Amino acid sequence: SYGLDLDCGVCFDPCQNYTLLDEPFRSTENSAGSQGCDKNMSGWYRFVGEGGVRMSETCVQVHRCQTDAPMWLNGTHPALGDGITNHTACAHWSGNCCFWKTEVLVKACPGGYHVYRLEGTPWCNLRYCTDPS
Ligand SMILES: *[C@@H]1O[C@H](CO)[C@@H](O)[C@H](O)[C@H]1NC(C)=O
Ligand SMILES: *[C@@H]1O[C@H](CO)[C@@H](O)[C@H](O)[C@H]1NC(C)=O
Ligand SMILES: *[C@@H]1O[C@H](CO)[C@@H](O)[C@H](O)[C@H]1NC(C)=O
Repeated sequence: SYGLDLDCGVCFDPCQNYTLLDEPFRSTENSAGSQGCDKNMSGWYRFVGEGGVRMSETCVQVHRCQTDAPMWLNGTHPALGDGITNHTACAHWSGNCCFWKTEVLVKACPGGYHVYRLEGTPWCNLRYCTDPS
C-alpha cells in the first residue's frame, strides 16, 4: 500500500529510497545490444546519465533500449506536489504500441527528478526506456 507521499512496502519517501540506474543502453535512441529484460525490477528507481532521466511519454520503435518490446509511459509526468501517481506503461510490439501493459507509479521529487516504481515486466524481452531528449 502507498499513499500520496509515502510508499508502505516500512513506509518511506520514494524520493529518498530508490535504486539509481546509469544505463545509457536504456535510451530510446539505442537500437543495438543483446536484448535484455527488466523482469527483475522491484521498488523505486531513478534514471540518470546519457540515456536520459525520464521515461518516454511517446511510443518507442521496436528493438530499442536494448530490448525487443520497449516500454513507454502512457500518461503525463506529475509535478512536485502531485504525490505518487498511478500510470499505465505500454510495450510496443508487432505493430501495437501497447501489446503488453503494466502499472507503474511515478513521483516528482525535490531537486528536479522523478522516481518510478517498476515491478518486473509483463513479458520478455521488455525494458523501461529512457528518453535522452
Ligand atoms: C528502502 O526500501 C527497501 C525496499 O523497499 C527496504 O528494504 C529498506 O528498508 C528501505 N529503507 C528505508 C530507509 O526506508
Ligand atoms: C495512452 O495512449 C493512447 C494512444 O496513444 C491515448 O489515446 C491515451 O490518451 C493515452 N493515455 C494517457 C493516460 O495518456
Ligand atoms: C492503479 O489504478 C488501477 C485502475 O484504477 C487499479 O486497478 C490499480 O489497483 C491502481 N494501483 C494501485 C492502487 O496501486
